[PDB]
Amino acid sequence: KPIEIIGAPFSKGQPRGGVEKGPAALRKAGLVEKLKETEYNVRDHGDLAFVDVPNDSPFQIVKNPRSVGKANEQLAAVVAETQKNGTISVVLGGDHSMAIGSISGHARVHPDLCVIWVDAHTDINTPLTTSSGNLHGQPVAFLLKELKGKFPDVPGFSWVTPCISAKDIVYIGLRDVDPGEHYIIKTLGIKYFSMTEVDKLGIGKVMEETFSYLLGRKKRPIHLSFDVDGLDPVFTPATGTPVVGGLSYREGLYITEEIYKTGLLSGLDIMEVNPTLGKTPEEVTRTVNTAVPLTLSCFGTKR
Amino acid sequence: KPIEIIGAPFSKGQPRGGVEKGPAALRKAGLVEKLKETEYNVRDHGDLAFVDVPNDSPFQIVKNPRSVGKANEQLAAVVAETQKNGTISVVLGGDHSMAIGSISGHARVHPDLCVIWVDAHTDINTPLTTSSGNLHGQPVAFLLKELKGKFPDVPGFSWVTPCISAKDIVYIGLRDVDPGEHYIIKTLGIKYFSMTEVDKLGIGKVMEETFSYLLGRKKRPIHLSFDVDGLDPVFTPATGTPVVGGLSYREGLYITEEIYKTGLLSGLDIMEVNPTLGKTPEEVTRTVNTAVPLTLSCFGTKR
Amino acid sequence: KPIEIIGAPFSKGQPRGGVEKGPAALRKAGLVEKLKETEYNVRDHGDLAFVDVPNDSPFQIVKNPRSVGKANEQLAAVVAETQKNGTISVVLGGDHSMAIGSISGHARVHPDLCVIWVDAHTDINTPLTTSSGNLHGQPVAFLLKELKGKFPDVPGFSWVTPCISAKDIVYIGLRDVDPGEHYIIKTLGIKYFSMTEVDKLGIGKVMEETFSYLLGRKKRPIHLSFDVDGLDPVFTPATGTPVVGGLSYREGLYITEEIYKTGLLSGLDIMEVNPTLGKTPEEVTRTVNTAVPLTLSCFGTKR
Ligand SMILES: [Mn+2]
Ligand SMILES: [Mn+2]
Ligand SMILES: [Mn+2]
Repeated sequence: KPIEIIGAPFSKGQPRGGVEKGPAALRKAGLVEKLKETEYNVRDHGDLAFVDVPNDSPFQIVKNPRSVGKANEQLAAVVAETQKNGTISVVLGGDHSMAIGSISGHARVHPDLCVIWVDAHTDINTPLTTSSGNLHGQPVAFLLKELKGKFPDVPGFSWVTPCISAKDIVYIGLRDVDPGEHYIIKTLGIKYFSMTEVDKLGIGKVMEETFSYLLGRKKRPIHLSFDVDGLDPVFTPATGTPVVGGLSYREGLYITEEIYKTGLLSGLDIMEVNPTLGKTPEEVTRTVNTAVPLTLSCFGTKR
Repeated sequence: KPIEIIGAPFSKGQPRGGVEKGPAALRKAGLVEKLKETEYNVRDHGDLAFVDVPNDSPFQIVKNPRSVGKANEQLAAVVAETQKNGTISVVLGGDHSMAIGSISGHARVHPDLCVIWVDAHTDINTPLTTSSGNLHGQPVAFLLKELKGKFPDVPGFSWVTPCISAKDIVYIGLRDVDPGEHYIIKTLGIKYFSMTEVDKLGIGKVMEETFSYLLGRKKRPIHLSFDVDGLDPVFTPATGTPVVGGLSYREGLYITEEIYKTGLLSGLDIMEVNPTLGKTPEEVTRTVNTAVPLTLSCFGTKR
Repeated sequence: KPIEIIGAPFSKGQPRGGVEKGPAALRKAGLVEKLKETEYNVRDHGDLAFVDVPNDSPFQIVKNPRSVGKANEQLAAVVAETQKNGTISVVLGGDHSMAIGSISGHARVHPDLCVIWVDAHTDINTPLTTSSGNLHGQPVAFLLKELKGKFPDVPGFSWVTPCISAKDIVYIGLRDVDPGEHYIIKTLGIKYFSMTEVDKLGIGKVMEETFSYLLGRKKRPIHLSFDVDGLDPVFTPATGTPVVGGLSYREGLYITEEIYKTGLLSGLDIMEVNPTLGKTPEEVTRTVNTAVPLTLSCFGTKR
């Protein structure tokens, strides 16, 4: 019933900067201030202070493992708290590597949850199949019981227990998948609706279906990791990796009002806002601005 | 069968200027000239000359009541004429306050009409619940039998007879509603399709449904008040109050070709074009240009 | 199974320049290079060298007949070859006048094909009803058994045998049709889905239906002439004739992945890219870039 707002600023998951400024960007935008005005009660944990291991030299083809891993663990036990104390966590990131912390954190208390992952990418590459060492595209890989020990144990991710299986995760908005990831998602059986599916049925059904899949068997807590990169860049241009032809501002909101409407959202992530990849303020004012109504939409705001 | 084109230039409904230049903007664009070339016969009444009461000091929390009211009455009896003489009125406004004149005018002759209101706002705030004194957001409030004497009689709106009930009005494109208005529309039972509905079913059904609602019982004259502000600002940026994520240029047209296709459009309003709120000509050339094909689309132009 | 890539650079079909640079634009973009990486085998015929007849003085109201006609014939017998040798032709144009060559060429070998024409225009004006002499808008007129000798024989188009009837052609994305063309398409019975149809049912059904029309009776080779002008100009702005409110980048792709998916695409045209009508590189980088994924989408690339 009450929202705790965590700030998990972090760039280490990928090679560009400013991503750790994403949380301050949205707070300056008046997020918490505009959140207070819902039927919900808002507490503000502030931004975590990430422990940076000196020379945590890249492991195999994966950069910054010890700095990211330590960095998630802190997040994990901060989220497992808020949850325990009966509140809904909202993590303002940060790379999408923060999902490993956010979900392990959410899953310790609520271990029956499902994860509806609105991103343009699967973000599911094992430290093996990774092309770009960047862990920010391996989150799901790390949190899937079905892929355990399918990529040599990354150093500092040992605290990590394979949270979730392929049957409790759905992807919406996919349009830029790496072969290997397709090999995984397709061969692992992971349900999903990429841009084409959305095109053939429109979010109306897309949503009607992710629910008849996930909440079908039983109603359970919902964890939603919104990667701001899966909206169309015309909307959220200030991201690190923008692919064209995504969801629209109208579509993003329709996702949030529906998940809101179920009454089971116990966890949300507003990952990827990079206030320094936006040529011009307007572009930035546009990303931040649309990032925020998705948050608010998940908490009551209708049209 | 013949269209009379009235010009009802007016800003008094809201606090910004240039709105009264909207009609000249569309005529300069070649509206009447491009209208002549349809199967229809075009007469051009020219622009009305609005009587401005000296010091019609704001009534309670509502500015310019005596100047707006007088200003509508003239419109009313001009529209009730054209109608009487068997023609279809097209009012180029002007604030959306001109709907009070336009409909009372249309409803005296055709009292069975329905009103399909394509706007981003309900524009239904009683002189009571109004935040912004601006009457341009109280039109519907004034023309609804179901709300009579639910807001103290505004001075100069006495000539106004509660034209229409909650059952003969539909809203399409809503996305920026004030609480009070929601209280009214939701508690009054007013059918409508806000952006989310459009998202869940797409204009195809939206339209299929407003017709199965309104023209269901009997076929009756249709009055359509298109508020240019309910298209997406990417299209009609030169407006006074633009909310994001509205209908699209394709959607606007689909509304007009369908209403056209029914063969019952006896009245239309192209309200809100403000040629001075458009940073740059292009923005203005864009609003005017898209305002005009909506007019033409309602009169025969297909694709 | 193998794709031959022909380059048919040509401007003569219309009065603007740079259109003949369209093929080099897409090759520079890495088309052939990005095509090699599909399950398909890519040969590269290079760009044809078009014979330019000295003073082939305009015939009646139609400019450049002898230069365009000669120019197609060469294309025709180049395409009828590739086909014969069991390969799929891809013509990088060039005006849309190159369809006359491309189809006569495709139809000599595969005479049972159908043509799904994704353009914003019908491009079906007889040398009679033509307003703009420009042949680039008369292609279909020339290749239709049902219109034979319905426009005096243009000089140099005698080699042309009325390939295809009104029952083996469908149009998708229409939104800018000339009266005469409407007279033809509507009176000839030519099936089609203009923007409104797409609006009422969405490409999902549009496609589901062109297939239940064309491939209904029997499965047959598919020739697809994608006119880059029928996407929305926000996407492919660098064209000669852009009308607003077309298909979207998501929609274009949905066409290509479906046609791909049938397994009968034996011929494709990526017509109209003009690298000199794009104010700014970005606009050009945008047209070329989206032109290319449509090509690739037709050859395996999914999302
Ligand atoms: Mn992503
Ligand atoms: Mn409005
Ligand atoms: Mn075209």
